[PDB]
Amino acid sequence: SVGGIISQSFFNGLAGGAASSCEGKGFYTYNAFIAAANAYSGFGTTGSNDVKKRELAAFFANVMHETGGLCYINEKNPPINYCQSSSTWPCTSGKSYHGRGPLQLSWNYNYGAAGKSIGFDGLNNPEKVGQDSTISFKTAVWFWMKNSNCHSAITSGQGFGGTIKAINSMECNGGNSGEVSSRVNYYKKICSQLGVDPGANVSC
Repeated sequence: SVGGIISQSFFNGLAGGAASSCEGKGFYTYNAFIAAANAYSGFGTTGSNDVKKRELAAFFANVMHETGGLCYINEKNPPINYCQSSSTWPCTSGKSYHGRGPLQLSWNYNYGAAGKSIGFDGLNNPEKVGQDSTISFKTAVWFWMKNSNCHSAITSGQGFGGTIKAINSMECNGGNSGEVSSRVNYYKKICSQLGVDPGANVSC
């Protein structure tokens, strides 16, 4: 179903712009993406064709923004271990919960919850998000579908700006307009490659 909207060729267009020295290059793959998309029911399969295309475009625009164009697997020079002390999701001594994958999964609590949905030990093997492609993509689709308002925003008329607000609402209202534009620029370009109008509420 999603492979019907996003082809191999469309995906290589997005991936191919990355410099060959990017760690993401050959790690973020169409196979991994399709596997992840199919594992979360409703993802890019909800609504009319324009709605499906806009949800996929919104997903990819966000990802392209956070990986520098499918260039980065790992957060650069993370300043901290992203350990917030917890009884439900205890940090593992020595481990870092810095951003990994297409949507930069961050913090012990998110890795714990992600690993439980997906099938890996998020707390003890957070690095699996940087080493296994299908796992990496599943974290992003999981976050999109189950751990944020991204899916609900884009399927209830809040548009692309509503996905931005679901991910990092501090950017919106002139919080950081450079970051907004960066994400929005990617969205407009993916929309026009898909032949779909970007719709309303594009920005925030």
